[PDB]
Amino acid sequence: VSQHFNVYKATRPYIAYCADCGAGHSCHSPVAIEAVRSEATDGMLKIQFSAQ
Amino acid sequence: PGEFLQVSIQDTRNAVRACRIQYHHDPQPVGREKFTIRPHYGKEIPCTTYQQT
Amino acid sequence: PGEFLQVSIQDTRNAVRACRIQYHHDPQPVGREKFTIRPHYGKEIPCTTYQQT
Repeated sequence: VSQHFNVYKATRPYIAYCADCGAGHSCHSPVAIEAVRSEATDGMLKIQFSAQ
Repeated sequence: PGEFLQVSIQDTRNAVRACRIQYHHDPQPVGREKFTIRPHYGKEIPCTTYQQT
Repeated sequence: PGEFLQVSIQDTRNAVRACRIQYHHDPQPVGREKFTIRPHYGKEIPCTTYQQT
């Protein structure tokens, strides 16, 4: 609708430090992982990262 | 199951940008049996999930 | 870590040429802990590698 994504017009993706960028080396990543939540007893897990 | 987690995307130049972290992730189901895949004939037990709404 | 090793290429006819050998490869890192991914906070210990030069 109109204001359903009115929340995401005021926020931007950022760059944070990732200590292992796939090759064993650190970098400043646009997809840095912030937290993994595993509360669903189903077996499903929820990842929060830097991009949108 | 596995000892790490990784996410990755393609950038505009089409390179791969990834982040990798240490995460344990050994999940087991509900009930008194450690199955792997739902059968075609069984019982129902309450479980929780993350709804996609 | 795995019980074999395999390398392959793509020939002119677009076929796959692979060789597979038996190799053990159970590697562990330096120090007194068996970690999987390097941390953001840690300590620096000497280790050796193969330089690409």
